[PDB]
Amino acid sequence: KVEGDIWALQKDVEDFLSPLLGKTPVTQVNEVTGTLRIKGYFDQELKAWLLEKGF
Amino acid sequence: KFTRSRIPEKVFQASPEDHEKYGGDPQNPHKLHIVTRIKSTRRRPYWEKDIIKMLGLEKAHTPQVHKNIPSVNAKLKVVKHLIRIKPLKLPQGLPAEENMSNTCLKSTGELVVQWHLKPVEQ
Amino acid sequence: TARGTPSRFLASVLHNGLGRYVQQLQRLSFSVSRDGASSRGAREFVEREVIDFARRNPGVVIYVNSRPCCVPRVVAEYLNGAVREESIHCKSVEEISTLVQKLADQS
Amino acid sequence: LRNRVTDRYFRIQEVLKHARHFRGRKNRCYRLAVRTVIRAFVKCTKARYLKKKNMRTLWINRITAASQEHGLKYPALIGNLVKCQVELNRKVLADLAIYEPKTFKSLAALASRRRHEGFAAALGDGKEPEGIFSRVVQYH
Amino acid sequence: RGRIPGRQWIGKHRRPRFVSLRAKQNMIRRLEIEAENHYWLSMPYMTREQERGHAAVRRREAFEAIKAAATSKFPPHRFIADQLDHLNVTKKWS
Amino acid sequence: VEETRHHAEVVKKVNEMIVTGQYGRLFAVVHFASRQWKVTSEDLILIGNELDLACGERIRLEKVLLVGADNFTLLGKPLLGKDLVRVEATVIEKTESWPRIIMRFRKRKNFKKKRIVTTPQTVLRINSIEIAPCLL
Amino acid sequence: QGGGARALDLLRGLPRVSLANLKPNPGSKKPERRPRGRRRGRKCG
Ligand SMILES: [K+]
Ligand SMILES: [Mg+2]
Ligand SMILES: [Mg+2]
Ligand SMILES: [Mg+2]
Ligand SMILES: [Mg+2]
Repeated sequence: KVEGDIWALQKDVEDFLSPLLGKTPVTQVNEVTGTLRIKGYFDQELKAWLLEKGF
Repeated sequence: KFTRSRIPEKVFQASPEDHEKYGGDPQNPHKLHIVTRIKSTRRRPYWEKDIIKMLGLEKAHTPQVHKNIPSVNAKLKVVKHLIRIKPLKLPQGLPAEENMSNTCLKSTGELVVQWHLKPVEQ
Repeated sequence: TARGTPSRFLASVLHNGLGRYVQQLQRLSFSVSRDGASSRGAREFVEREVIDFARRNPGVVIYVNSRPCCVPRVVAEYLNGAVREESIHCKSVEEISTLVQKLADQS
Repeated sequence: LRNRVTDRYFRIQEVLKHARHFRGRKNRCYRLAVRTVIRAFVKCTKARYLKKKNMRTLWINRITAASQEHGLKYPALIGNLVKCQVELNRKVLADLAIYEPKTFKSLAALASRRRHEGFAAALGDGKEPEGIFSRVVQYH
Repeated sequence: RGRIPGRQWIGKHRRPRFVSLRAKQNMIRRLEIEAENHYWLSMPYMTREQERGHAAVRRREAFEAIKAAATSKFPPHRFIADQLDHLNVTKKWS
Repeated sequence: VEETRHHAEVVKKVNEMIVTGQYGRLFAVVHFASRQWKVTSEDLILIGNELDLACGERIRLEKVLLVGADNFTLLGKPLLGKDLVRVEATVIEKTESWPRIIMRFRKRKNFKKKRIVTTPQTVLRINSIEIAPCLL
Repeated sequence: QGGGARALDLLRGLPRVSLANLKPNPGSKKPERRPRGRRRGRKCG
């Protein structure tokens, strides 16, 4: 359920999970469905991160 | 049963009469090899086929440069009957950054850094 | 295949290029359709490409006849009288552009 | 829905058209012709290697024929033209031996002269200088 | 006349095979090339101790590139422009 | 020593035949597309690859291995200098080859596949073959 | 914001969406395999 420019969200996620992983995450960007798929488990980490931005 | 071969160490012991025959110098051994496969890996054991791949000798008559070190020499002594070994000579020295585009490996084993394609004026 | 097909010796038309080069291609006839997906590549070729192509080759007369048809075709007529008919049914702009240029080079 | 083949005629004519020049029933019967058209196509692919091989063999015979008219053998001509840095293939020499008889005789004289120079150099021990035509142009 | 029992080159009674003059020369030519290979393998530039550890960094970095390519395998991105570009099949003139 | 000056006499005589134009049609052997062509003026040669050149363009064939006439012949070692011979050709026709059948078949193995290829071709016409008096 | 709007204004210049110009999502419908041809015909797996 990602709306608007999804590619901006990927850059923020890449710049956010890189320190935790030590390397650039591998992500799939589906513009049609408006969903971001990220390799690896980041459920608890991203849920807290999205609450910070007020989503 | 047919198995691998343990080549005696005495085989790889150059005599003084060999240094005056092949032009090599035991005191100053060459730094790099020029290995070229001249025989088919077909009808040869599988371990010889694998070593050919490890040395990057897939295509025949394609010169390859390797380091004259015991570990690399160990692999060469296994397929020494399928390749031609020549020392790499540097009459002009090691190629620099400005001479990368002007290199040419002649059949004599020498790598020139100035390939002018021009008859000698001498 | 050779035995099952005819053959000819290498030759040109009136010794082309001996004194001057003459473009042997003489005429192009395009039959595109206003409606029909088969001419989608051909319609784009007519809108932007054939105009600039006619600029480069002034000696070739190009006819664009827009009529209903299921298979768009390009007909090339040459000075020696041979007529070559080709179909551009469902081809991209680049494939049509290369094909037309090939017809220009042939004798 | 029942689907039947309606264009089977066009599927068999694309094979029979390659067999029209054959002999017997294998030019009009699809069952017989298909086994012959396939072999004809296979022979077509494998004959591309023979054509290249046969052309070179034909050239060698023509080169050999012209060399004997000048009292030379084929190994004596090809071998001694290499040592003069004259890189002419069999195609050119065969054409020269047919359309340029005077030019071929000049090459035969050059090869014969170079052949004689090697024999003279083989008799000596290197003290005498090399032959005039035995010099090699070096490229750097 | 001159039948060889069974197959030619197999069995107890095989067709004799003889070595020609050029066959000997070809083998001698092969031996000379390999005899020279034994010479150039007898003069190592460095010993076993000196060689050790001289390429550990390059080998370690080379495998990390293989790991990066192996762990980067993922389905390609799906763009919304490509899905909409299929509607161009019905583009026509007015 | 005696033959060295004898060569100069022959070369000067042949060089003297070029300034006065005492020669007719010239045949030149050129190396193009990995092939040696025995070409003369106003003839055609078929080349089995594309030169990326528009038809009608006039080019020069740099590699000439042999230039011959009715009475004199010059040999390159292995190539003649650019100051001694100049061969120019013209691109007149660029077309695809006739369909070539590439079929492979193996008996009793259900191995059968057919391929048709059309290699690009280029036709060049030799316009002129001129030499210059630079032997001496 | 920009992503939602870019997906609608671009659709205006495209031809009319109809029953003809529709297609399934790529990769969502595998082609069916039939025991025909050289690849799948000699013994049909
Ligand atoms: K199979
Ligand atoms: Mg051959
Ligand atoms: Mg028997
Ligand atoms: Mg099968
Ligand atoms: Mg069957």
